[PDB]
Amino acid sequence: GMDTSGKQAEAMALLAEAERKVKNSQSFFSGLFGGSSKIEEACEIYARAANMFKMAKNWSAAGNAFCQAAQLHLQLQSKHDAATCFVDAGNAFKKADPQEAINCLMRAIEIYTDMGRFTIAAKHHISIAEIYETELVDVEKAIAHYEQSADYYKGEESNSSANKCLLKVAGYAAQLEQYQKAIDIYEQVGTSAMDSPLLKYSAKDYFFKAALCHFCIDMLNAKLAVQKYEELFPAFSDSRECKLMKKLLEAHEEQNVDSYTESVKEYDSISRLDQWLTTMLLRIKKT
Amino acid sequence: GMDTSGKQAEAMALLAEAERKVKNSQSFFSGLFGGSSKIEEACEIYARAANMFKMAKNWSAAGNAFCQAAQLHLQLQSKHDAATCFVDAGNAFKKADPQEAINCLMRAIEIYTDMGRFTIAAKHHISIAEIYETELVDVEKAIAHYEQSADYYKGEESNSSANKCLLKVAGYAAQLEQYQKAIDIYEQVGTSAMDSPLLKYSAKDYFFKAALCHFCIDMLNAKLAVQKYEELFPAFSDSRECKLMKKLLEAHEEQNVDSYTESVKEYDSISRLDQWLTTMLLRIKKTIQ
Amino acid sequence: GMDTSGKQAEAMALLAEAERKVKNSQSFFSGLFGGSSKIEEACEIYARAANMFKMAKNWSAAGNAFCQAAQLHLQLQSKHDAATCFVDAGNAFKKADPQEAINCLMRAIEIYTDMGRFTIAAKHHISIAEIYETELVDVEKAIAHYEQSADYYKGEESNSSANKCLLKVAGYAAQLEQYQKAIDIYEQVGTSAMDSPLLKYSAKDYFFKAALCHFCIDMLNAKLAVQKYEELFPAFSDSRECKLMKKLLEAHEEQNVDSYTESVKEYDSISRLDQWLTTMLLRIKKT
Amino acid sequence: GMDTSGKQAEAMALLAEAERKVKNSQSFFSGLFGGSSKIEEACEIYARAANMFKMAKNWSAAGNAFCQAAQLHLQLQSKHDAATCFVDAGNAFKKADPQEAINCLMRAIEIYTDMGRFTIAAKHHISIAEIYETELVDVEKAIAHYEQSADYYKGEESNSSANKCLLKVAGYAAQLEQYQKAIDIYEQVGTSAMDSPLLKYSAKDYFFKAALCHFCIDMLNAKLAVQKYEELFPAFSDSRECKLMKKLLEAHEEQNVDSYTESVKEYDSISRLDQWLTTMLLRIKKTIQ
Amino acid sequence: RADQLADESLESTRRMLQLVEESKDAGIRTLVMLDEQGEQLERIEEGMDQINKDMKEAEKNLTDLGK
Amino acid sequence: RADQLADESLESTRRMLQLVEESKDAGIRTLVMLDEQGEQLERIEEGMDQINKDMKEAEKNLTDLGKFAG
Amino acid sequence: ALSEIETRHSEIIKLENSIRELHDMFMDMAMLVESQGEMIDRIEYNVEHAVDYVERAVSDTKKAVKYQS
Amino acid sequence: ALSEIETRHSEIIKLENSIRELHDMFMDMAMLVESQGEMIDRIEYNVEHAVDYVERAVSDTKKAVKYQ
Repeated sequence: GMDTSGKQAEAMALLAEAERKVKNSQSFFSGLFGGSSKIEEACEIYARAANMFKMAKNWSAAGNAFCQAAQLHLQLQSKHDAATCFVDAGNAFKKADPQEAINCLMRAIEIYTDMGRFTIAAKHHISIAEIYETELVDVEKAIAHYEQSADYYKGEESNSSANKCLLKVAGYAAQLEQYQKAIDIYEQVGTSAMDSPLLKYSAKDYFFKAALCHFCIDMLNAKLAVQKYEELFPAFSDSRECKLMKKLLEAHEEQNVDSYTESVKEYDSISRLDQWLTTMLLRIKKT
Repeated sequence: GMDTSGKQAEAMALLAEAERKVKNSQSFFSGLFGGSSKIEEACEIYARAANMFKMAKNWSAAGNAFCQAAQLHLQLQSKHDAATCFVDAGNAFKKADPQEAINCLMRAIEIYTDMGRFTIAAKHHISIAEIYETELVDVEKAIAHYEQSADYYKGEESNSSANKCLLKVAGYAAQLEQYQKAIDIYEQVGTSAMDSPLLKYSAKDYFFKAALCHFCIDMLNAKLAVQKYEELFPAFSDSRECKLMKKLLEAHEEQNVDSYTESVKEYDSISRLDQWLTTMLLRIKKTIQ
Repeated sequence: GMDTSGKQAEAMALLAEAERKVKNSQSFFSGLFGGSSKIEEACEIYARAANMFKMAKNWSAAGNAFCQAAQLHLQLQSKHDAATCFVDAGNAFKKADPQEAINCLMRAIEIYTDMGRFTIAAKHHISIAEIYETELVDVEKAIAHYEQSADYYKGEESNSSANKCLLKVAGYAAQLEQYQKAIDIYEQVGTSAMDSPLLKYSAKDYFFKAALCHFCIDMLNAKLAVQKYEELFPAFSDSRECKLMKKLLEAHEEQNVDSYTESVKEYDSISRLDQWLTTMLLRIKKT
Repeated sequence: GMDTSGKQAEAMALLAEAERKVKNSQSFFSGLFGGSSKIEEACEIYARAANMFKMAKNWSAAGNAFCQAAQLHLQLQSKHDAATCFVDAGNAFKKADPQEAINCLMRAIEIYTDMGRFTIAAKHHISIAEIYETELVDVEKAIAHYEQSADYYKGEESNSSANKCLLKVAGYAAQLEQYQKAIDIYEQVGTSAMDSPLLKYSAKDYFFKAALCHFCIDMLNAKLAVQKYEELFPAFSDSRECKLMKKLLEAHEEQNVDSYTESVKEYDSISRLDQWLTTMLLRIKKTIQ
Repeated sequence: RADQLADESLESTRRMLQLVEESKDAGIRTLVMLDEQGEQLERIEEGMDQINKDMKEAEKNLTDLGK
Repeated sequence: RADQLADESLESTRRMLQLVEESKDAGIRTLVMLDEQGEQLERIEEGMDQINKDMKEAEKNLTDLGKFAG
Repeated sequence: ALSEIETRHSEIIKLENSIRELHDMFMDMAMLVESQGEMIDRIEYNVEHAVDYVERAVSDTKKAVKYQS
Repeated sequence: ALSEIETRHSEIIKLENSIRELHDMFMDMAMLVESQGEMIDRIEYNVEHAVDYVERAVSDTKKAVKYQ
């Protein structure tokens, strides 16, 4: 309330002093050649002004201030502080208008990968992909960014990080009526989860999904895949999932639609499903 | 104990030494103009005396020395060190005199938020709220501090902390303050967890709280909101709380207090109460006429 | 290995040329007065020879080297380095002969307290207390060390560590039959967790133990104490522990050993007991 | 790939520049003086080329560049940048061709153990062991490396990781080595966690494998071992896995294949026999006579 | 022999009781450890922040003085 | 009285199944969560030790150089 | 024999209490784990920043102050 | 009634299996958490030592500059 109003008043004041600063500092460099200290101090003026803009609940102007400071600082032939300014501007633009946030974050990733550090590049890429997913619909860019992030993580031996990104990519790929990539990623991660002392318990789940997606093509291939997986994983038959898959196969063989639906409904009753599985099952039933 | 007595004696000695040091420094600045060292080693004497004194189990004078040292240090254009000394002095005064601790902590928070750090400011705000409510009996200031902390946290997408703070604020407001704020906060937070990996079977309780508050307002609003939630979130249909709420609604409809009493008794028998639901249920029962 | 022990001999030769380095202080530092850095490199060669000894599994020699290097280095300067050397010597002495480790750790404690780094000092106090427990037999000194550590920890609001330390102190004191202290500590820790959502479920156990200690001294007051606990915590009676204690105390009204014996055996028939509880019951129930 | 095509083009450019920089090095060691800084800039450009190569998917060239840069760097009386570059080269060689990775990691380990940091050396040792077992078909060197890692860890008081290291090494040795070491390590580890009240809920399994190891040699000493175990640990006698032992030994005394087979098959229920234990049971069965 | 089946059900109930209570008791202490972890994390974060600020201000002041 | 037998039995089976499955899922996901923080702590330790070495050696060399100047 | 099934009712109610407690325990362990991770990420960010800045500043200043002579 | 008791037999088997699984899950969790705690302790030690060292470093360096 009043705090914000006063902050914005002195904010306009400080910005006026900052434009005065920049103009008279270039003038003083021309007429006296004082060096570059005045440029630096002007940079901290921009920084503190942007901080208090953020204090004042006006994000767009804060992002503009951060971007201006970053560009002047990199014009001063120093990178990392400029990097921090750009990433701060992107975080500010996250809410409200995020489009230019994409460009700035890309610039930050560009400089980071130019230096040679990779993990933060992966973090920024996943953030950008999250922005596209949450606010836009061009899922193709999301696929590209997630794949790049997974590549970076897996290249740096961060095995755990890569799996999450690959799973997200596989889910979205299966969403857009493409099945080869989903099959490959699911089976690869499932096999890589075979010997994990901790993850072994969950290793079944991924395999199950694969079979389901693999069933979208035909029936005999699905049987071959499921029996192959059962051979590769002897304990797979213990869980109810194999029972359910076998029921689905046998029912769909003999056009027993009602029993198929009732078995699905019973499995739902014992444990409910999500949108993804329900949608896939319904799409399967369509034939 | 010998340690306490000796520490107090040498602490008085060090304080007198520092006082004479500062007066002689005022003298020497004109006399010799040595710069600013005199004051800084005077500050070091103050800090060492303060830490040994706090080790000596005596508190108030320790925080007083911390405040004096930080004041003289900030006199020399050094801010962050004085701010850390302020924070330490507040932690010391916490057990001596709340008012001075609150003042110094507010000073530290303002200087920090001027610096540009928000998370530390939010942490200090939470500490201020906790001390304000735990021993001193007042809520409104606590609500304001918690709200500011949540705002600062959300400023840097620290979602979990802001969630917790807002939940506490909503609970406190519902207890004493009016209900609209509670409605909005509880409903928003609850419906911001329907999609997730572990935070998926917890949310239920939040909606239940909201329903009770709605019911506290009026019966028609109660039923309308219950239907709204029923449609919006399918799983709430099959919650035990849902059947409990329906039974309570239909019992209160006909003015048969025995049904309400037996229902609440059975609910309590199955699972233990929380001391917050019981008060609301008693208040509801108070208006059966 | 064996020739690394030969280079342990050559590291005693390193110590011999270090003896020549102190012979520098004896006569040659008159012309090398500025060779304080020469003293520093003498300390460095001391340190790396000591590390060679550590690799050689000669614990006594390694501790000798550490203590000598610390003594030479603590020339009223670089105190924290001397503290690191002293704590390293104490860790080395931990195995084999640990007595002098206590003195060295005490000196390090004094240095840190002069500095004011309380957490490290308290951790080292815990270390000396546990070595007292596991190697020597004195317990009262362990009690004093634990008390001092708990005070230091509680100074800076690190409550949980202080609570566990006080719990151990209470257990030892109860073994030493000074029940007032044990009951005080147990009650404090019990009724200081009732209303936080993370430690909420422990309370039962603490109360139960407190009851027993109370029940040891004045059985008549035990009923009032348990009633006070029950009223303070409504959900205490539901737990099995309160029921068992009620059965024991009510049975004791009549002299029937069989009843309590069967009760305790039945309770043990659901979970095993510990030395502490079993010993306390055996001692107390004798009269 | 156009991206990778331009990446490799600029990689070749930087390689030409680095060749000109080694020409600079030879002209500044024999032709000029103070090239140490010039060859330091050469090292900087080499590190740039190596990192960008790593980004280019050409792993072998990246490793070669890292190794060349490190070996050149070693000559400037500097050891830590040496370590870093050697470790980076080893990580690069991990994939593709790992053989020289072992040598470079050994060099780095030597440097570190010369310096004095032990934990990092032990971590690199365990990495060497894991890569050697996963991709190289040989196990005895794995035993040696795990042994050294265990020595280092238990020397520095980090008991926990040491415990697992020793456990794995002993378990593996059981498969292809005399069982005495297995018995010793298993017995040692059992009691060394029997006390702490969390990790100790599991030692049953360790004593169980120890019993299997004793049994695989002879029966009588196995009976003695099991009776001693239950004497020391009263709560392992009235257990679950435990009885499998009494029924199995009683059956084996009578030389009756059917009962032993049905008993192990029975035990299967509610816990799938794993790869190791199964092999053990088959091995003991094969020599019933 | 359905009564023997009921007796098997009763012993299964006994096993359920033991396993459930055992898991409960272990988990409680799991919680206490995960609380201690969170307590330590705040202190390490604060130390990191203080070191960062001190290093930054000191190095920049020295660099400015060098000019 | 078999009616309430059947009613309590169906109630027991349904509740037991749902509770058991919920516990299983919650646990499994916590397990899979822990590994990330494991390796994160690994990385932070690596960075911290690198910082320690670099700063220590820099300062000691700089004190030596300052002594040379002085 | 019916008192036996009454005892069965008692023990199943005991199971009810235990299982409900277990469920709530897991629900309350979850958020703590999550918040721990949320602190770890930030501390990682800051430490990386600190190391990078220290390295570059010290290196550049050292080369400058050593070569200007 | 017979089918009901057969279903309850299936239920008892399933409950046994699930309980057992939870039992193993918990023990593993415990172990891993303890390891994490130990590593946290060591890193905290190192960080605090670095803090002290750098503080006294800056102090001495600024005093040396003052000497100049």
